[PDB]
Amino acid sequence: GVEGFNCYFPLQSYGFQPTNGVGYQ
Repeated sequence: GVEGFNCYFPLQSYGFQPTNGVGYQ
């Protein structure tokens, strides 16, 4: 019933994904 399988959520990586905007640390 849960979209996908028993594994770490997708968004979990979206927060660590490589960004192209370095500013305001």
